[PDB]
Amino acid sequence: MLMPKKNRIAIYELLFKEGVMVAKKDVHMPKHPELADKNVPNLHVMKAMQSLKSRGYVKEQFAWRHFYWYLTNEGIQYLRDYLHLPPEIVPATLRRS
Amino acid sequence: QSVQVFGRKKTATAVAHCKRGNGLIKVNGRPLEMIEPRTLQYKLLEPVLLLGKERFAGVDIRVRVKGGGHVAQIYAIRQSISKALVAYYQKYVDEASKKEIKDILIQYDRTLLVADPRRCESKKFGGPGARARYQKSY
Amino acid sequence: FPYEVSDALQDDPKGKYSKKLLNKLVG
Amino acid sequence: VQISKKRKFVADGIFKAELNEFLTRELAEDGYSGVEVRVTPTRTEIIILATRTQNVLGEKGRRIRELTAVVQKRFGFPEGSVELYAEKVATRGLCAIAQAESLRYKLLGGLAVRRACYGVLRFIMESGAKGCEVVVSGKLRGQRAKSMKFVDGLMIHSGDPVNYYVDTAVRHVLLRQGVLGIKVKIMLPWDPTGKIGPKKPLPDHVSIVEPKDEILPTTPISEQK
RNA sequence: AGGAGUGGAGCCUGCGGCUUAAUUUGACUCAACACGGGAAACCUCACCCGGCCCGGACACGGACAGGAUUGACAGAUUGAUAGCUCUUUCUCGAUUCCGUGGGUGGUGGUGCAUGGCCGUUCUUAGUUGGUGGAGCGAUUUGUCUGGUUAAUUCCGAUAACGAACGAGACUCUGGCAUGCUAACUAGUUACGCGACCGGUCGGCGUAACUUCUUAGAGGGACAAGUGGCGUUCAGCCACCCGAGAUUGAGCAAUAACAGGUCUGUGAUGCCCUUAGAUGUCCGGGGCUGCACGGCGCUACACUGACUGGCUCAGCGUGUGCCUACCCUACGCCGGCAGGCGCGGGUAACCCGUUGAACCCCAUUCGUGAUGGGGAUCGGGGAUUGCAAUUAUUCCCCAUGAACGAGGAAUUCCCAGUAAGUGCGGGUCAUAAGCUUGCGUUGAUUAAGUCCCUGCCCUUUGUACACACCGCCCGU
Repeated sequence: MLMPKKNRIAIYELLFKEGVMVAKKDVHMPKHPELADKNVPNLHVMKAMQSLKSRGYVKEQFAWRHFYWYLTNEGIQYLRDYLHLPPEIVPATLRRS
Repeated sequence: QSVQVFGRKKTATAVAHCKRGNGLIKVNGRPLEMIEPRTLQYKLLEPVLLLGKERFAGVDIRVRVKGGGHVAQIYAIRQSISKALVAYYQKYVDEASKKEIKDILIQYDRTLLVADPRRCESKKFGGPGARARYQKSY
Repeated sequence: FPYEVSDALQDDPKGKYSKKLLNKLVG
Repeated sequence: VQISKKRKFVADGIFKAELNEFLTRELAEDGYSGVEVRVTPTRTEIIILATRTQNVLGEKGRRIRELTAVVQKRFGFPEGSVELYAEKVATRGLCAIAQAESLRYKLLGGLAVRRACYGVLRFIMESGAKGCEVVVSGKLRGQRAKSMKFVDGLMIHSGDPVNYYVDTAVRHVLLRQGVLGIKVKIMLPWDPTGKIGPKKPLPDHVSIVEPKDEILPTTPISEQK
């Protein structure tokens, strides 16, 4: 199956600008209406997330067939300093007060 | 004219609409004399006509009991006859006539007017019916 | 009163460790 | 588009089940007791009932805000159409879920089973309940599993007045040996919100309310003003 | 005591027999077996088989810059969209076989490591402290002689007194209401319709309605009762101002099982390592290699017939938020499966007054092989779904294997029950002879018993305590 890099870069950017991704993804079908425009197979995202957990930077919760992630300062800093995406983009996990 | 006595046997849907005239009961378009079952006729016609034919000319009653089943509208028609007569003679004649007509309608029927709450009973799991199970243990 | 040995004994009053638990409970 | 009435009732039930399970899994470290939900036109308000408020709101109201997101992004509400607040339940020992969570937490900290159970039973007795029984089932000592329970006070096991007079909670605690199950059952007093006192008549159980008897004056002559 | 029943005179699956597996993964029964809601043509526990796969896309032993990742395809590429015979071979394409932690898919174990949830002992009425009494003690009393209740239910007796759980009370449910200052779905006091001996004002809409319907919301009435039996108590058996005089279910205790489930689980202890990995591809196919002594079926007959009879007695589903896949009225193709078309329905509003029996029963019963099969394959023409080969195909057609309820032996049954019939719901792209609910149905009952099979209490015996499937003796 296809292994790109810029699709994952876009997924990382949307994760940083949101905190959680909102796109139902099915391994069996290449495209789902929510999956579309972010065409990376579910398997890619959850395998990368399992590798991330084996490394460890982000927080998570699970409920009724659904993930609920939480991006803290560690994940913000890591996505900031690895992909050399400058801090001109402000995270969406600290909005308001 | 309001008497508020009705006639209701089992679950049949009935109407007792009262306004002066002859006492007639319409069943599937068949009046009281010529009845739908065509086999329980005497048991319903005996009490009224042997005493008088103008006896029902007091207050006409629309009795249109859409009853299905012969035990349903049969004896419901006589329930309606007795109840309408007793209520009319109760509210609109006097107390002594009330007493005597109630006596004759009670020697007509001692105590069987109103029943207990019961019908066909529910089914339980583990068997084909209400009180029955699967293969036997002798 | 120590409760750990009491629970260990109450789980099995005649087990492999019954004698030691009962002895520890005595004193 | 719009759906049928029975389907809307089933859907709100499944949403409530989703929410309760989610907030039990997520808010398992604060001490989770329950939830209330209220509805007004396009405004749905959810309240998480827990024993610790200063701990559940979080720093600068972070978690309480964050929860909104994980509701909004999941339940499919329109943007900014979900509000949620936080108040503290008046009592703690009368909620079976709360005491089950407390026992689970105590067994999570390594505190021994019997002393933890004794503590929770004593709390419930001091809480005002006229009966509690807790059961810890599974492996406590050894390879085989023991079901160990303590009961004190009163506890009805049958009839209808076990839904509105007994609170029951079942929870699981993991261990290097396995899983321990905690069942907490609590009796409730007669009048609502933990026996405040007699109010407008809503009788639910047998009681003999004996008032003070009339007293006559001893002096032969009556009162003079 | 009977009725209906049964590997016998059809239909659906669970053993009587097994090695191209063909079926039994839970059984010491009645607590395995139409059960895993398990009807597998979806990829079913794959099952058996010429099955293109990688489902290593966890960061660190070799790691190229092509792990090698299609084919409707002319006997040489010998299956309907598997280049799995032959250095042929390609319009996204750089994408690795692994040492610190249940990882490839987490349906694979251990349910004797467990939780939870069930089943069973438990359909029976049993269970337990505190203080006090007895005993050296295990233990006992309370928890009982008796009367006697469905009941450790209650009278009572009383070295016990007070209590606790269970039982009952409680909840839902059933041929009961002349108030709902109540309703366009249901008729209707005085309007405006109206032949006819106060009506189509339910065809604007009676602001009083209400009687059925809403069993939809507020109620009472087994003792202001009688007779008899009983210690005149607890109670029981029949009835003289009189709707109501054991509806059926739910919940269901202490202590237990090596009962079932790790193949429901983001509920979890203890694990595996290396090629068509249990996950994609399997045209064909898994119990179907099967003879009514495991559910649901035949009355040798006026109690039974095809509408001259129905103003009917009557559970509960139904469409697009992920997601196309719902219920269907009405016309045409039509004298019909099936197809087309506009239409209604988020539902007392449409299917619908749901086609839940035809009671006189307008083809119409004398010694009843022959209306109680027609021991079923030919025919207008045969499916919204790849696969219908033992299976959703579909509207229906002369006596012919049974003959009067067909016994070795059996996880049935007492007031609208048994037993006919059918209609729904779960399963459901297709589908129910499965299961779970719903309809027209009774009593003069048997108002019984402990002889079977079991259970409970008391006394008693025991050499039993792994508890009679025990212990044990001798050749």
